[PDB]
Amino acid sequence: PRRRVIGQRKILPDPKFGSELLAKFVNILMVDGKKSTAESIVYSALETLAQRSGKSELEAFEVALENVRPTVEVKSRRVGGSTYQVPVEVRPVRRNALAMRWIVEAARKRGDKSMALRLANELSDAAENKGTAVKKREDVHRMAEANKAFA
Amino acid sequence: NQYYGTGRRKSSAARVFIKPGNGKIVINQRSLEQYFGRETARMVVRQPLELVDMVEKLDLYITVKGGGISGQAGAIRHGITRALMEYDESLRSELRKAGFVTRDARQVERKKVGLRKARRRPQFSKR
Amino acid sequence: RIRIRLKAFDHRLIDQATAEIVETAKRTGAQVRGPIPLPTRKERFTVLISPHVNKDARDQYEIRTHLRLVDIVEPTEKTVDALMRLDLAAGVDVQISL
Amino acid sequence: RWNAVLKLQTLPRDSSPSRQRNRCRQTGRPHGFLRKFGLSRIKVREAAMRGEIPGLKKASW
Amino acid sequence: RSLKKGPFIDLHLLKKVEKAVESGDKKPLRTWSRRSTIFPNMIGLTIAVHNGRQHVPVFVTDEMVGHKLGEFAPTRTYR
Amino acid sequence: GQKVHPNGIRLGIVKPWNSTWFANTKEFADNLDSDFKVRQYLTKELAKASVSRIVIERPAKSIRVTIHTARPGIVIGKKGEDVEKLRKVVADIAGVPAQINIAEVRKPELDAKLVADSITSQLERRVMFRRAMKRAVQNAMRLGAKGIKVEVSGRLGGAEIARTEWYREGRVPLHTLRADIDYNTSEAHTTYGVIGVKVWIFKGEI
RNA sequence: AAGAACCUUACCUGGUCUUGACAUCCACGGAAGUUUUCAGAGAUGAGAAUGUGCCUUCGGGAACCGUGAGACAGGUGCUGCAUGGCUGUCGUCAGCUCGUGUUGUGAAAUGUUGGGUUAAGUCCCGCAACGAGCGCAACCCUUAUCCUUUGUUGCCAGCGGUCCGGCCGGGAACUCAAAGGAGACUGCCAGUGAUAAACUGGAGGAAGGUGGGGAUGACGUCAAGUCAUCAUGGCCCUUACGACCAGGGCUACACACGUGCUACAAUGGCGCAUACAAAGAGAAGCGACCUCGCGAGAGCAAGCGGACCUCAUAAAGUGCGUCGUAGUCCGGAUUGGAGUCUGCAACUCGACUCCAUGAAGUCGGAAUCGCUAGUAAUCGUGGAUCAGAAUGCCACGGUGAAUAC
Ligand SMILES: [Mg+2]
Ligand SMILES: [Mg+2]
Ligand SMILES: [Mg+2]
Ligand SMILES: [Mg+2]
Ligand SMILES: [Mg+2]
Ligand SMILES: [Mg+2]
Ligand SMILES: [Mg+2]
Ligand SMILES: [Mg+2]
Ligand SMILES: [Mg+2]
Ligand SMILES: [Mg+2]
Ligand SMILES: [Mg+2]
Ligand SMILES: [Mg+2]
Ligand SMILES: [Mg+2]
Ligand SMILES: [Mg+2]
Ligand SMILES: [Mg+2]
Ligand SMILES: [Mg+2]
Ligand SMILES: [Mg+2]
Ligand SMILES: [Mg+2]
Ligand SMILES: [Mg+2]
Ligand SMILES: [Mg+2]
Ligand SMILES: [Mg+2]
Ligand SMILES: [Mg+2]
Ligand SMILES: [Mg+2]
Ligand SMILES: [Mg+2]
Ligand SMILES: [Mg+2]
Repeated sequence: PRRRVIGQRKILPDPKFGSELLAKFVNILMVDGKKSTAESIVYSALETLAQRSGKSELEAFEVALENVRPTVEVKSRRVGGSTYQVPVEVRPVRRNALAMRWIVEAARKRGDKSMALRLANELSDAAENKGTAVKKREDVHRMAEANKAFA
Repeated sequence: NQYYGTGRRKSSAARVFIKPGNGKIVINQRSLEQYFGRETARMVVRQPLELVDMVEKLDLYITVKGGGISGQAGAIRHGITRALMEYDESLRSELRKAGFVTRDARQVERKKVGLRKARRRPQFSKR
Repeated sequence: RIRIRLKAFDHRLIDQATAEIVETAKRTGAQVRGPIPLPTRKERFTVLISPHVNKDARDQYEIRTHLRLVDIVEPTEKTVDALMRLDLAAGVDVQISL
Repeated sequence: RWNAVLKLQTLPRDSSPSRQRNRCRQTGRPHGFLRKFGLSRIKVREAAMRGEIPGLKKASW
Repeated sequence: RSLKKGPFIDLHLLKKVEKAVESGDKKPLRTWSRRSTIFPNMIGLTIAVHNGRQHVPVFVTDEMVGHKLGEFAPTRTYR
Repeated sequence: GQKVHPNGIRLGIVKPWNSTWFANTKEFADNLDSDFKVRQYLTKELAKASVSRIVIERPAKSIRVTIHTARPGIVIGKKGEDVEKLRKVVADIAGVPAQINIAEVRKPELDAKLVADSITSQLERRVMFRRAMKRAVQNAMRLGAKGIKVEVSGRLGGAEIARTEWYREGRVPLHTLRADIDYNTSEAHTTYGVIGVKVWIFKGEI
């Protein structure tokens, strides 16, 4: 907005696992307003990732999200002239949501078998740092530190 | 003894009859687990009788009509929340912090003239 | 036994008609269950407003048909037949049936 | 068919409901008509706003 | 093909079929009724069908069974 | 006008309907037609009596009309002779037995329908609109109105181009549903065309 | 335009009429109406019939029909730049004004500006102004909690007989239905603030800050739209720009644009099983069940002018199996054959069904659109117009987000 402060309530924690981040991930991954399909797909991918990596269930995806989160983002700014890519500081929640969106879109663009396996593959290659989410992730880091004096 | 709670959410009226004993949940003269509980309100119906006490402490008999999956889920949750008068209202102090006592007044907004659903305004050409 | 239904458009006129009916029925006899609310019909209309083009300009109207039901199982007939024909029903629709 | 019974169409084809248009009663408009009040959009509103039609009120549900 | 389970034929047109058959083909008969159905009772006959301004003659054949009288009357005019 | 009609937006608040008859969809349209026809006939014959409003109700299988006027003498005259003919003719047109009643409304200048007609009558007799309308205003307030508003539109004074002129005095809250506003219009047929008159009268807040 | 196959319908071509299709004054004749026949596309002319009744002052009227004269009737003909009425937009933005008073020779100014605050010309303080009006809020409807009355055609907590179905004794607790009330008002506290307005937070509370939504549209602008809804000034036609009928046309088609529906698929398609809703209509109407048909449908045909009966077994959803990434079991246009059904009439030109064929389309350039919470997104149901017609309009519910630094 422009005058009134806003803030959204907190979605319910993810069923059984109780992961608020996982509940937010199903929100982002949701399509056409169908939580059942999103929940089934996320659980299938989560168990596949856990059994493939030999890691636990809760933090197996936490590692990938930690390793695919950025630090600064370029904001199109033009005070006197044309557009300047001015990098800025990323808020905590904004960083988390941006990494989550990156993972979801990276899984979207794949074609391996189906969402259940594509999400697991994205998580694995994000843990390893050889995926496409990470490939897009390093771009902001390389484009940072361009124009500081401007604001 | 018997204890009653109404429960409502999106034109989904429930009826919850809590009582002592160590029985199971019964919704619409039938088991919730038989009625697809693992995804239908998997952990919505059994919210209020988790935080304050254990599930296997009070028998009950629920029956809800009108609404949908989440409609029945929220209606039964609200009814159970307002159906825990086992000992005074000391538990409502804790349930207030969790926010389960208040219902969800949010409802489907009517369809306006000149719009498609409620706020989808038909696109116009040129300006 | 004898069930009576009254229809009108106003909510208080039907209330006073039902009050008159029940008062006369209890005076002349007994066994009155009182009026029953029952659903109320909402006849909804919408009409274009401008005499030419201007499709968006519309007006919404609604008619509230209120309905009341009261039944009596009085044994004696000389009370019900006397109750009939003496009441104007506050000038709204009313029907007699068994 | 059964014999020449169908051919008995010597009627002026006016009694058939298809011939009647069911226009308005005060002025007469082919369009903007409703069965309930028997008038047409425009006229109806005049009566409703002037308070002639019983039980008609603005809808604000 | 469609339209119930039986054909339809006009009566003031059905008055001409019997005369045409009894007296043989004499000349195409000018008419307006674009409703009658080519019934076998017409091989070897010519009929003039109205289109609005002029009555176009048309000769009936053996393979016009499921085709109506007005069918062979082009009302759309093109460059 | 772009303003919602005061006599239509308060029907369920402080403005009783002019028709209080019930009927199913089978004969609703026929009842409407009969009411409109009887009103149109009656208002032409009773033009001199200056009828304010005509209410129609359905007694037990019959038609009952009540007409409120400020000159009951014309419609009543000697005994009920002048109402007997009106009753029989309205019964003829309605197809059912009829009963017509006369109501007296004193202080006619406080009535909207009536104030307008005055104006229109005057205009039709080539009177200066400005003053026709100013008297209306004064008259009313003298009588006690908490407010009055008058408007006239058309080819005022036979001008080549139409113009709208209004006078507002006192308090006329049109957005307050609690208040009762007696609103009415009226037309004139002058040699230059049709002139519209529109009067609001604010009597009380409830 | 909330329903162009006839009509609708004015427009085109043909065939007809001239006091007329319709109102009214006059004369003569004739009950109305019901049945058929000749010609003709029909309108239409041209015959035979049947009928010849109420009031009836016995020279006729009232209901109605045919013929004739003249006043007339008629016009969807022109002018929205003569108009009434009605409507769109700036814009539900907060502004627009009037009394006295004062200032200026005057047009005018003031107030209505300033310091704070608010969604607000909302409120407080100051002030050469003091008051008021239209407008904002508030009165209205709907929705979210509770209470009183009432308890069937609705409901079943405690009990009973229970083909163990709320179905039958009964009861009315409860859902629910509809009448009347309570409640939310910055009200109680803390802090900030010129101590005021107000702001931030907390408690309580179902609902905290005009709670959500609707109705409500100021003075005026656009010679904005409508002479076609209707009315109406002026002009024009009146042996035709009036009236009747058949057919045709409004549905054309080398192109362009607007608004939508269905798709490009695996968050899917198909088969089996199987869940959970609200709001409406119904008498030339809704049309159970049963029988026939692979089908649209047909026969029988109860019930229902309605919490009873019917339309009417909501789809998404979830439980199993198949397809495994392709122009495909995706996709459905086009087209051929065969059918169902409304209607005097489906050919110009209707809807639906069965069999067969299976184009384009694998996310879309410049550019551009809607949406901040039950919102968007997506999934079903109903209603008006209407004999027969929706992807349009109006309206109800299920699932249900992301982001606002
Ligand atoms: Mg539109
Ligand atoms: Mg919806
Ligand atoms: Mg029709
Ligand atoms: Mg006319
Ligand atoms: Mg036509
Ligand atoms: Mg204009
Ligand atoms: Mg001076
Ligand atoms: Mg100002
Ligand atoms: Mg000023
Ligand atoms: Mg200020
Ligand atoms: Mg103010
Ligand atoms: Mg029992
Ligand atoms: Mg609070
Ligand atoms: Mg308001
Ligand atoms: Mg408006
Ligand atoms: Mg113009
Ligand atoms: Mg124009
Ligand atoms: Mg024609
Ligand atoms: Mg067209
Ligand atoms: Mg398929
Ligand atoms: Mg229907
Ligand atoms: Mg109903
Ligand atoms: Mg096929
Ligand atoms: Mg493909
Ligand atoms: Mg239809």
